[PDB]
Amino acid sequence: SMFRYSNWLDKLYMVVGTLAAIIHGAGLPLMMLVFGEMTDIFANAGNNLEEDMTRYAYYYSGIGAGVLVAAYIQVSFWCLAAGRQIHKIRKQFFHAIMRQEIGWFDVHDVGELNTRLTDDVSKINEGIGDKIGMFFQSMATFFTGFIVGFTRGWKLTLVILAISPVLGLSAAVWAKILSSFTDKELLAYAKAGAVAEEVLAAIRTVIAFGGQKKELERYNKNLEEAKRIGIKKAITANISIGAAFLLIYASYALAFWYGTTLVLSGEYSIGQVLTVFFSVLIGAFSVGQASPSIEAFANARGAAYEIFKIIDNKPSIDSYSKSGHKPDNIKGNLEFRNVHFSYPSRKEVKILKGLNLKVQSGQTVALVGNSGCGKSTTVQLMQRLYDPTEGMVSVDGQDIRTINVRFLREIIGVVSQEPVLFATTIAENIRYGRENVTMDEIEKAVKEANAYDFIMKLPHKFDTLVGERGAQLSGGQKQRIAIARALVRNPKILLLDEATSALDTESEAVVQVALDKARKGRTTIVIAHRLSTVRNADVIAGFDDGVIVEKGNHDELMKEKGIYFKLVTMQTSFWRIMKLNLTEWPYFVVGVFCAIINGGLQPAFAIIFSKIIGVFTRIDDPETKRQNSNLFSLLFLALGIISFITFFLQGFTFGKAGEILTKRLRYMVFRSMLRQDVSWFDDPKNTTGALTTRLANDAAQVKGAIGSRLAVITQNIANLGTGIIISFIYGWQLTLLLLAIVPIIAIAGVVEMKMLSGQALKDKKELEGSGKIATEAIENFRTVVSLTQEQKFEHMYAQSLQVPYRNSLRKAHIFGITFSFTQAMMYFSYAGCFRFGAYLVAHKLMSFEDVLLVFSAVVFGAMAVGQVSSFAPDYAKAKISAAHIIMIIEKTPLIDSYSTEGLMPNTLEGNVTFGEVVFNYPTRPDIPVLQGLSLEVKKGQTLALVGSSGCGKSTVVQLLERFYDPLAGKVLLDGKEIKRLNVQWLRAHLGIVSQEPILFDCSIAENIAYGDNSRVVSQEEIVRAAKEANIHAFIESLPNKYSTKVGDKGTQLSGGQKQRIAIARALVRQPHILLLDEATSALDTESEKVVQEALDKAREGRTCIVIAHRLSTIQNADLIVVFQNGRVKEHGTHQQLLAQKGIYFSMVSVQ
Ligand SMILES: COc1ccc(CCN(C)CCC[C@](C#N)(c2ccc(OC)c(OC)c2)C(C)C)cc1OC
Ligand SMILES: Nc1ncnc2c1ncn2[C@@H]1O[C@H](COP(=O)(O)OP(=O)(O)OP(=O)(O)O)[C@@H](O)[C@H]1O
Ligand SMILES: Nc1ncnc2c1ncn2[C@@H]1O[C@H](COP(=O)(O)OP(=O)(O)OP(=O)(O)O)[C@@H](O)[C@H]1O
Ligand SMILES: [Mg+2]
Ligand SMILES: [Mg+2]
Repeated sequence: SMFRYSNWLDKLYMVVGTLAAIIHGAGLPLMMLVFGEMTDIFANAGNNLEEDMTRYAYYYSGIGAGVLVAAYIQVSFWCLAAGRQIHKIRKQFFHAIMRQEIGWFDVHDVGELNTRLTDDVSKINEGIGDKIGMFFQSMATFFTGFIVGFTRGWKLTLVILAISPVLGLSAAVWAKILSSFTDKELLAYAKAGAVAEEVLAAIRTVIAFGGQKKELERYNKNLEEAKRIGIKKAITANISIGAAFLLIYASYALAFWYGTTLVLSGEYSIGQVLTVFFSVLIGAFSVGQASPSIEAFANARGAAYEIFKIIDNKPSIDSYSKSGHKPDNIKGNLEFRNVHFSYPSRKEVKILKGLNLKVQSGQTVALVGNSGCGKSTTVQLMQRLYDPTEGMVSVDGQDIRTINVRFLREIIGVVSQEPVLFATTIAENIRYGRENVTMDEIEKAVKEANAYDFIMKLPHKFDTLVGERGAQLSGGQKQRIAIARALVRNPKILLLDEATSALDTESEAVVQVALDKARKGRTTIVIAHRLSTVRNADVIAGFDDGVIVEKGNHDELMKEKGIYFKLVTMQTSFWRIMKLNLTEWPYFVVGVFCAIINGGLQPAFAIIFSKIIGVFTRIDDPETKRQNSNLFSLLFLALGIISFITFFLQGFTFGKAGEILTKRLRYMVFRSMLRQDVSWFDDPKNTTGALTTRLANDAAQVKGAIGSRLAVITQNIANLGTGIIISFIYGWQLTLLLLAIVPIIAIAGVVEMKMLSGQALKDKKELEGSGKIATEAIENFRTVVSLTQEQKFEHMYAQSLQVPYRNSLRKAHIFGITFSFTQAMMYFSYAGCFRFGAYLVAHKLMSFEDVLLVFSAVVFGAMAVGQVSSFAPDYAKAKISAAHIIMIIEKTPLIDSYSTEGLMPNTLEGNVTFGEVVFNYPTRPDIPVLQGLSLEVKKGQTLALVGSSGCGKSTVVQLLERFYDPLAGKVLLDGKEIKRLNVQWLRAHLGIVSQEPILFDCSIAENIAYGDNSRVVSQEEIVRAAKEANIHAFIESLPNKYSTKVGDKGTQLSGGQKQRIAIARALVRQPHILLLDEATSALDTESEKVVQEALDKAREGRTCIVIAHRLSTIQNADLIVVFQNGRVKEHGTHQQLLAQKGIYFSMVSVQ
């Protein structure tokens, strides 16, 4: 039940604030009783009073000042306590996440963890900021009203109490519905948001395969579900509002039943009865307004329990534990015996079944194994990402548990086969790798990393920008950057995986030699697949089924007739904003008629009540006037019923219009994004997170800017006009004070509601950066844990959140001050109006009834306008967001992907002709990669591409897929211009596989079927693809078969498995022309020959392009082309290339 246990001074401050709120709530019935007594005194006088009026005004002013001071103090204390608690909870959660083990992170989805940390924290802040204080004040006011009624009212008090519970329940329901709107909207739209985020994550592959139809259908279904949920919520809110409105009419009808009882009633005059009724109404309103705190108490308790459970997950392996010891004389020595471990996703499968391995300091040790032999698993185990199920792994003869992952990973840096990076500058990545580099270690790593051409020629050598996940950077460039970053860290246990054997082997000799420069000062384990690299390795160890079989020098392995020998032998405005008229044309007017009706509801009742007040005055008029009072009460009840009906109708119409507009806008935005140039997405402005936030936080802004804005404006204008007309007609002198106080009162009312939406929006805007940092740390938590950078990340997050904490505290203080000022202004205005009415009554300028009616009408109009403005959103920054949205819809891309204009060829001959083709990237158009190269390819021809890293082969392949356009030259397919052909049709027929393909985090079968878009992918196609790629056996070996779930970035499979899956999907796509980038890679080279050779069987009848460092794969190619700085030095048969002493000949000789 209790969740607060820190900052006992904070608890005392909260208690003081609650006491002040209760005092104000109790005083409110005191003000009601004072008003009733003043009314009774005026009625008695009408049947000297200046001194009494002045004394009452002074007492009211003092009471209002005290109430305002107490309310301000309570609000400020509650806001400060809520902010401090939120900050402390966020810090504790960050610390727990940093201390959280790798297993916990693997078990719980990182995206789900971030979503929880955001949503639960926001809900706790919303439900603990002002809800408790408001509930306490409402309860105190209700108790004071009940106490006052018990001693004053007798039968009237009993009737008021009996009628109270229905109105209290209605107000409670209305408050609960109004308070928790985000929980209903964002929760429903979370599915659509996640779908959009997933689509944006692999938009590149989606455009490559043209699978926009499925994404559009899913988005449409999610939008329809969200619209249905919103319509239901709006209907419920309208019903609650109608019930609340009818409650006032019912209460008025019940009160009017007195009649013959006269003002005397039991023992008091009409003033006492009116005061009792007002106190009962105030108590019922407070009870209704105290409900939301209790209603959200359950959600707050659930969020607090979840946060505590996450924080209270103290694991055995703690990064902040002081029980361990930090090793200093860490000599290079590793020993693993009977090492057995199983992944958590598939516990049944045991990749490692024990083995004996020993590595000495300053010794280059390489591991060679079959497909999925456990090389990546062994590297991960060495990095301490997981734990050993059985066996014993020690470093320097000491158990790993002695120094924990803390001292294990913090001293050894490793690079994965496909290292991840951040969309920032290269210098930023270097600094992230090591903060204390001082520009010396970075320079040394750059010199050793052999990365000069890319850094030098490209602009901003130390500030060169890289897209998401280093998309702009080349695969070889990315590998070189990762190697340099690892070297800069100055690690003692180097871990090399797929250094440069990705695209061309020519760079491999340049890279491996560099690795030989510094390979004796510390232990180094590398995963080599080339013959030269394997031979250069000091020691090579053979693994099979997770068991070490061979271990020794290259000569020993060759003479042992082991797996290495077999592998070697095998190798050999309104117009732009009011766009709802298409669907809202026959409904908006229906709402408008309601809005005007609402404008008439506020003043009309103000008059009717006034007509009652005068009827209740002058000794309740004569006996004949009783029928007039009854008629006035009946008219007021009818007007209230009509107003409730009109409000319900207007709310339903507004909700329907808003839902329709939001759905249409979302559909248009999705269509525009799908039919957009690929180059547009490759820019810092089109960030995945920023784009998702803009897309999600658009419906509410547009709705509030158009529909709610118009409704509020119309209602306020109508109310103000009606009030002014009534005051002028029935007011001569008192109208001046009402007009003077109108603007301040209206502003206070507009800023009189909860206004939590603005505070939440400001907090989200401030903490967007902190959330992005947290997401980056969680997604790449493995990299941070490897370098033991948890403390630095936590410090950075705290520093970034500190400013938002101060801004939120200042905003809360400002809001509390504004609320206190509004309350004090209302209290003083009441006394001023009473004094003005008394002064007017003293003279013959106007009667008491007219002045009272004018004052009541003015006050009611101002309060209604303020409440409508505060509750209903109005002009704000949302309009600006609309400018960012509409321009997106109206924007047209350079290439009309959606447009069907395109020549339809009779048949596909699989012929490509490029001549003098020159292309330049959009981000860096001053550094072109092509100088007018040419290439001819015929049907059923196998072409291989080689050359220096980043020579343009990948760029040429991308251009072939119509990803971009050439600055100059000519590109034709089967003697036909590519630009004059369908883009989607051409892409669907192109089997393009990138160096780092993206696999959706879903079932393997679903991912495979997604390759063949616009057609049904039966299980037979998947089986055939697996057989072609030899993946059926692997799928059967793994649990769930094709139903196995895929985690983030394919966490359930290795790089080789992902490459095989991508190849199988491309084959299933039935591509007339196929292209692969870094298809071979390490990927268990021995297994690759099994798959690659199979491709040769399927290569018949189609043109295939393969780029890889291995010479064996290129040998089978019909033609081989070498590109040097975008220029094809030579092209022809393998024998011709071998005869010529070119780049290819030199590479072959080196290998
Ligand atoms: C509708 O019938 C009426 C009932 C009471 C009163 C005035 C009674 N006086 C003691 C002043 C109290 C002001 C009052 C309270 N409590 C109040 C004012 C502003 C508020 O913030 C929006 C509020 O909410 C807590 C309550 C309510 C009557 C509106 C006027 C009325 O006519 C408008
Ligand atoms: N997190 C995981 N959950 C389940 N299975 C996994 C996970 N990581 C890897 N695997 C699978 O377990 C086996 C581990 O193979 P490992 O990656 O260690 O060897 P490898 O020869 O270096 O791999 P590759 O050439 O595919 O990169 C492979 O089948 C891999 O698909
Ligand atoms: N979107 C991009 N914006 C700017 N420069 C880019 C972009 N994509 C690639 N580059 C640059 O173009 C060159 C990439 O060359 P290319 O795409 O032809 O690859 P490659 O030589 O086949 O091999 P790899 O797979 O290693 O990139 C590198 O200079 C890279 O920095
Ligand atoms: Mg591997
Ligand atoms: Mg490439």
